[PDB]
Amino acid sequence: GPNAVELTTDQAWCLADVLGAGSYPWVLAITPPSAFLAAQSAELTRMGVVNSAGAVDPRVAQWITTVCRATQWLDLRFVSGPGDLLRGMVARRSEETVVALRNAQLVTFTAMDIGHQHALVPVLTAGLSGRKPARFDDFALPAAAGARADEQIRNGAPLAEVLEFLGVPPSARPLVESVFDGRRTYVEIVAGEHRDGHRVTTEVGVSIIDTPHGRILVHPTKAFDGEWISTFTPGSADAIAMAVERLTASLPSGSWF
Repeated sequence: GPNAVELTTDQAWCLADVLGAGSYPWVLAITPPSAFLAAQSAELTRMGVVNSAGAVDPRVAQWITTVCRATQWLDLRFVSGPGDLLRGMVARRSEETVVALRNAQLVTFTAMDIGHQHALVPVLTAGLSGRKPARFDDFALPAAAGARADEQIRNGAPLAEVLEFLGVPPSARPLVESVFDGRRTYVEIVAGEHRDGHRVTTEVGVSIIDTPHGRILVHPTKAFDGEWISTFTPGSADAIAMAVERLTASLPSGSWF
């Protein structure tokens, strides 16, 4: 579209190199692929990404630069079935917002006007299964315990052991089972910023999980002693937008709004 462009993973790297904006963030996992630099410039000039003068489109460039030199961002790790590498990133530099989304060996840079929290919800849930919000009473557990429990699931540990580790009561047992269900599709959201000569990233992220019970949101809250608490709640659009808004607020720069 007018404020969006689709590229290949190699074409993205090449553009980032000729502009000298630095390397892409690790979350996108852009791997290095002049028997190549000039070889693809025939495809870029064809697509109008670069003019016949070998100069990059003024703001296609600005988007790459925003993504590479971002002052505020959200790392998006989507997870489907194995063999899928869907990564995403919400980037802010100065005032413009840029959404980088990598699927397989394709990448889409999109400029967005994000004045609202809810404006992000479609992007965050893009790599999911489109489940409706689940219905249940909120419950909380140590964020460190939940992260450990999830690491054990991916390492092949039986479900029953993981539930005993967390000390899940029967009330929420059917519900935690759905969270760690193998037929799930989820996304982990991490916030970060650049300020005062520091790189500050969040310690605990926000998870949106599409389960057999429905869409579930997991958002953290810090206690006084510094230890985090993970709250499980129905993943409605308002809850998601709230969680991401609160996640960014935990950083020095404060909320994005």
